[PDB]
Amino acid sequence: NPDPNANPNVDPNA
Amino acid sequence: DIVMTQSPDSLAVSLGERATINCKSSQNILYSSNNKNYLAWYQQKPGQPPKLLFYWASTRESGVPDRFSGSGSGTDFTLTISSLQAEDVAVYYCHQYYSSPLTFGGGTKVEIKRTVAAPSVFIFPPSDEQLKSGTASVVCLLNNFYPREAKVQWKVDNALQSGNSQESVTEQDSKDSTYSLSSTLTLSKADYEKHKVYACEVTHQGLSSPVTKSFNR
Amino acid sequence: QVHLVQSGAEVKKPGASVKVSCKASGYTFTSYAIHWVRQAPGQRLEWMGWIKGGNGNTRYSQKFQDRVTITRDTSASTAYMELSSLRSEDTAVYYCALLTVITPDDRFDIWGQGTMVTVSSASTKGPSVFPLAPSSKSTSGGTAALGCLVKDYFPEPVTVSWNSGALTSGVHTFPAVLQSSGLYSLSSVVTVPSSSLGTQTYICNVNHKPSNTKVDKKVEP
Repeated sequence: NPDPNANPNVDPNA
Repeated sequence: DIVMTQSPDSLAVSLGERATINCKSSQNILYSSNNKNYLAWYQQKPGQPPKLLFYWASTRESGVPDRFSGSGSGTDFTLTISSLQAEDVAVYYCHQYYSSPLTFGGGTKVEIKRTVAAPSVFIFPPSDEQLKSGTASVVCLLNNFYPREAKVQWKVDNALQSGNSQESVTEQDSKDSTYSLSSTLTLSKADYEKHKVYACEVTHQGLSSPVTKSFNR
Repeated sequence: QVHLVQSGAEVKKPGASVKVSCKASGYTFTSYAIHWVRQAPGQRLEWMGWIKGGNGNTRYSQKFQDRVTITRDTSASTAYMELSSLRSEDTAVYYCALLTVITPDDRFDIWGQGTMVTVSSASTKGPSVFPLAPSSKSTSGGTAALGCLVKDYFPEPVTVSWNSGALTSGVHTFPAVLQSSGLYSLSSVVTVPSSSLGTQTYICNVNHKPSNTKVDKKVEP
């Protein structure tokens, strides 16, 4: 649901 | 787009009391897969960029005092300052990084209530440099007072002035929670030289009668 | 330390373009994305876009993609934001920021200091700077008030420091006011010990980048 490309600085697999 | 709405827009609490700031998102930003809320809290003081205080709704940044805590879930979130300190006066913003575009709330301004403090009043004549340059401005300074409301009147030869002054008040001081105010009477040099007595009269809650500071040109 | 430093204040006419730089240091430039955020007067923070320091891929707000271009130069560790076809409503503070870096190994959030951009068809004008000298009318109880009047400039911002930033206790630099002329004026004042007026030197450092004005005014009794 979260867009992992909203902010690449946020671990997209946290 | 996800809209971030904050409540209240403004609040004032006494020093050491609790302050509660709410943020609502128009969409769910909790991810059931990891059970994380994709929200941050920021603190912005004047002339500064916002300072992040919380990641993931509730994870404090390193060095944030323990009186701050972030809570909530899904669409409803809360920033709580359990014992408001003078240095906490600021605008607080929530932020979602769940979807694009990144968006921020409208901000909640947090102010301090403190005891009444009367202004210290000072007056400055036009500088010789300004007079040589062809104008004359008189400055009345009201320093370190609380509450913010204060009334300044200019009198020239005991005549009440209107339409020729400008004033502004500072943000709330981050140490003593006071305000200061500067008022300028803007005159032509010709008009300044036409009169003798220049006075600024100050009304404020901490004064039992107005205080006048003046000088003779 | 992770640090972002932005270029100085700007003034442009409508229809022109502006390009703000963001110089990064204290981390591996190619590892993270730099975001650009607008803060318009009385308005909320608005995200503008991001660029990855490594491959240079970008993403823009569909409010701004029409007029914003973000680029980076890894050899200079610098990101840039160019906004074209400027409108007076683009007047705002522009920030670059390493927004919410959350990794297994690193977690931080760092902003540049902001860049004021004013878009206006009115004429730029540099300030006059006058002393507000300490006297018996500003001196009492052991403390003396003194300051600087920064009169008739356009646009914002003027910055004022005292003694090159070594004097900050007791400094009040007031918000600018508007004259009937449409020019701004502001005051900066400081309270100091009256006992040391003879040994200390007080200098207000006045900066108005739009007019290339840099003034240091000694203020004395």
